[PDB]
Amino acid sequence: SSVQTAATSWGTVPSIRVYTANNGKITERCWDGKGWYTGAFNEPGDNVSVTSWLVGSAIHIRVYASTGTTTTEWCWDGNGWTKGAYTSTN
Amino acid sequence: SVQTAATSWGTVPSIRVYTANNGKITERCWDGKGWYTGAFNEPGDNVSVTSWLVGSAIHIRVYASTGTTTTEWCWDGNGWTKGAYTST
Amino acid sequence: SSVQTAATSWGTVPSIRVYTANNGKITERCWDGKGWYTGAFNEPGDNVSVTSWLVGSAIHIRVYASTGTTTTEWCWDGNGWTKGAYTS
Ligand SMILES: CO[C@@H]1O[C@@H](C)[C@@H](O)[C@@H](O)[C@@H]1O
Ligand SMILES: CO[C@@H]1O[C@@H](C)[C@@H](O)[C@@H](O)[C@@H]1O
Ligand SMILES: CO[C@@H]1O[C@@H](C)[C@@H](O)[C@@H](O)[C@@H]1O
Ligand SMILES: CO[C@@H]1O[C@@H](C)[C@@H](O)[C@@H](O)[C@@H]1O
Ligand SMILES: CO[C@@H]1O[C@@H](C)[C@@H](O)[C@@H](O)[C@@H]1O
Ligand SMILES: CO[C@@H]1O[C@@H](C)[C@@H](O)[C@@H](O)[C@@H]1O
Repeated sequence: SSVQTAATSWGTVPSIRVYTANNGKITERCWDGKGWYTGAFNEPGDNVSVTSWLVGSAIHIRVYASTGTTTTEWCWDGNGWTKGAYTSTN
Repeated sequence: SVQTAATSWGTVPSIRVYTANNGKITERCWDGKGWYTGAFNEPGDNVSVTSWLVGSAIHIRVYASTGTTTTEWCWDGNGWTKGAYTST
Repeated sequence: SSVQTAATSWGTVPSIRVYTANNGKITERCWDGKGWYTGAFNEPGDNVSVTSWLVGSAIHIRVYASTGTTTTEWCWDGNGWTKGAYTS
C-alpha cells in the first residue's frame, strides 16, 4: 500500500534526487537549490535503491531498479541515463 | 519486517538508522560512544534518508512515505522541520 | 513481489556494493572497476539498508538486516563481516 523511495545527495547546496517506486514505475524528483522538479529518470520497477559519487564536480548516479528477481542498473554520468553492467543471479 | 534506512558522516563516524515499524518511523543514533534513541519521530511505512556536511554541520533529509504521499523531514541543527519536497 | 536492494559506493573508481534481500536471504554483488562479482556477505533478512565511510583509504561498511522487528548490524572493517553493537 505505500510507495518506496531512495535518496541521494551531493555537494553543499546540496543537490538531492529522490526516486519513488509506485505501481511498478520508478520516477524521480530533484532539488538543486530553488525548488523541486521532475527529473528525467523513468523506468520500471517495484523497488529502488541508489548510490552516487563525485568525480570533481561531476555527479555519477547508479539506480538499482528491481521487478521480481531482476535488478537493472541505470547510470547517470553527466550525459543521460543508460543501462549499466550490473547483473545478479537472484 | 521492519524497514530501515541508514546514513553516516565523517570518520568517527556518526550513524543514523531510521526504522519504519507499524506506521511509525523512529531513529537510532551513533556518535562514537554507544547507540541512543534520537529525536526523530514521524509517521510512515517506508523510509529513505540522505545527509551532507557543510563544514562541520550535518544536514539530514528523511523521506517518509504513507500511501502515495512522501513527506520530507529536515535536520539542520535544531529539530526536525517539514521540508519543501512534493511529488505526484 | 520483488527483491529489495540497498547500495553504497566509495572513492573515485568507484567501488560499489549492492545488497539484495530475496526470500529471507541477503547477498552481495560487488564492483571494483573491472566486472561484477559475488561478495562475501551472506546473512538472513527480509529488508536491508547500508551505509559506508572511508578512513583514509580503508572502507568501513554497515549493513542493517531486518527480520520481524529485529535488526542486526553487520560490520566490514577490512577483514570479514562481524556482528555490530546496534540495538533497537
Ligand atoms: C540534469 O538532469 C537532472 O539531474 C541529473 C543528475 C539526473 O538526476 C536527471 O535525471 C535529472 O533530470
Ligand atoms: C563503467 O561501468 C559503469 O559504471 C560502473 C561504476 C558500474 O556501475 C557498472 O556496472 C556500469 O556499467
Ligand atoms: C543531536 O540530536 C541527534 O542527532 C541529530 C543529528 C539528529 O539525528 C537528532 O534526531 C538526534 O536526536
Ligand atoms: C532549504 O530547503 C530545505 O532543504 C533543501 C536542501 C531541501 O531538502 C528542501 O526540500 C528543504 O525544504
Ligand atoms: C574484498 O571483499 C569484498 O569487498 C568487501 C569490501 C566486502 O564488500 C566483501 O563482502 C567483498 O567480498
Ligand atoms: C566499533 O563499533 C562498531 O562500529 C560502530 C561504528 C557501530 O557500527 C557499532 O555498532 C559497531 O559495533
